[PDB]
Amino acid sequence: RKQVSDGVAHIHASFNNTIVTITDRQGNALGWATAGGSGFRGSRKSTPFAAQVAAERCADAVKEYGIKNLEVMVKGPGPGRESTIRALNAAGFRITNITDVTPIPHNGCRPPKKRRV
Amino acid sequence: GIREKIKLVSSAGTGHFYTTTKNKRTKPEKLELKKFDPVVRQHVIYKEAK
Amino acid sequence: AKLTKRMRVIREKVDATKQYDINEAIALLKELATAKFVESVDVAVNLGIDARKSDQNVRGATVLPHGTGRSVRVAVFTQGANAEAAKAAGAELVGMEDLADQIKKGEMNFDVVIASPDAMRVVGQLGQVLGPRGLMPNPKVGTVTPNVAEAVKNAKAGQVRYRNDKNGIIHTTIGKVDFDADKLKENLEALLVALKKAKPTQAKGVYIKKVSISTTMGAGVAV
RNA sequence: AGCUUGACUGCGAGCGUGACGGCGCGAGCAGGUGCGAAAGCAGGUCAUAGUGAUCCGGUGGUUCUGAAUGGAAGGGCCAUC
RNA sequence: UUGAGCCUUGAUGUGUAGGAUAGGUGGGAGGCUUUGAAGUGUGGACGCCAGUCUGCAUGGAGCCGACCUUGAAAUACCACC
RNA sequence: CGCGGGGUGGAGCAGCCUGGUAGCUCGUCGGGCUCAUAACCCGAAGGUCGUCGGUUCAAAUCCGGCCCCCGCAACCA
Repeated sequence: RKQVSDGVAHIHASFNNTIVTITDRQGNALGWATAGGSGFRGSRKSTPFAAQVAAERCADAVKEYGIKNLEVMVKGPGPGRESTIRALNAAGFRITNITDVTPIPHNGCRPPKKRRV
Repeated sequence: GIREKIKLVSSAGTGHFYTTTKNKRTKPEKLELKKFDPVVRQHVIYKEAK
Repeated sequence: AKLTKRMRVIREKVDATKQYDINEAIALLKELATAKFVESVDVAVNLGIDARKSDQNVRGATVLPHGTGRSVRVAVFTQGANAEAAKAAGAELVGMEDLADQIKKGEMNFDVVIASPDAMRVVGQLGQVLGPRGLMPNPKVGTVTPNVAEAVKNAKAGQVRYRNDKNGIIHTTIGKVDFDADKLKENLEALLVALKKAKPTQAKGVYIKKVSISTTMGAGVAV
């Protein structure tokens, strides 16, 4: 395989997990990782280090595709949404832009917090 | 049965093979005994038993 | 660089997709070699034989009117005065118990080995190094025989061994471009009919489509 | 225990019984072997159940046959499941 | 357009082990190259991190082997696939 | 009376348009470590590549026998 050296990173963060996908700007996927699939369960995948292992694990999927300079698309409220990026920089990657692309539903479905007690 | 019929080759290279009933697939012991031949009628070594 | 000097001195002597005959091809092969030394002629040809079928494996020997195109060193293993008689008949050296040292180490300065059945024990226990080198005496081709003083005379009859490898390629040295054209013709015509006699009783498509000859200088030519 | 494979081979004077198909008993010769010092002996086990004719198809050999004639297919015969 | 296929083009081999990167493979002490290559290092490309290529550090016609020696097979000079 | 995919520590399965690395892993056996059992984490024990051949120093990677498995009266005349 020949190096492609360009792409876009799709990052999603929840209260207990951090998800990363790498794509070419055609919309086509080339690698994935999560703070859980990084070999962690329970709240061990909520750690600021599991968000680093997810970045280095997605970088292990594109190491032969040669991608190191990219732009980021961010989803979701989770605190890992910056802990994975401050670590991605320390892992040797160049970040050009970061855009928050989280949607805003006009209600529809009731918020999953419930309780109702 | 499971013992089954088997034919032997000869050291003379005969087209005629000698028949016996003997196991090969679960209890092989082989056979070499010499017997009468149909080509010069003075016996040949039947051997190996596959 | 990198097309070597002795190949640049022979520009515009070959054209692609061209047909020949032996008398036309050997006159060109003599014209591609410009070297000061005496150079050899080597055949390398592809046969229509399938690698999955055991009855299509091609290997043995033959006697040709000029052999491989050179004299050969013949060694003979036997006992008593008949070793000197065989040396006179057509052999360069007697096969000794001391000669097994050069055999087992693979540093042999000979081309053909003949044995008497009472001396065969000196080389039969070395078939692991004689066999793959094309030097092994075998009772099924008369190179292990009590009449060594006729077998060494046949070892001077122009003996050529043949063996195919993967994809059905086969290789033989057949002459020199310093030879007369009728001499180089008769030895090539004899190799081709010895190889047509060697055709298996089942072959894939056309068994032998062309015959190719080279010296490696300016590359080879087909007939 | 040692040797040995006669669990051979071509033929057979004749005899006993069953409605038939079928089944039992056997002198002696011919070819080639083995045991034994030799005399002498062996044509599978100590003997009574371990089992189908035929049709058909497969399979080694064979001018025995073979539809104009010469090969060939198919059949016959010797082998054989 | 695409599973399978074909004519046409361009470069190939460390899966281990080294002293060492032996594609398979047939011959082989005399031969290629000769204003350019040799080699181990920071820099540049790549990397199996061993080195392959490049300017420099640098040199200026070699390079190479037989004895010895790893290996089933060898390490110039070069076919066949 | 006949065919080709599979056969790789006790089971399951990669290894295979380079011919040698014995591998992924489940179980089995034993330790770190939390309140504690398992997860986790550190490790150990055991391979006739079905079984013999061809070409060979060499065949899991290609082939050919012999065997077993396979949707199935392989044909039973």
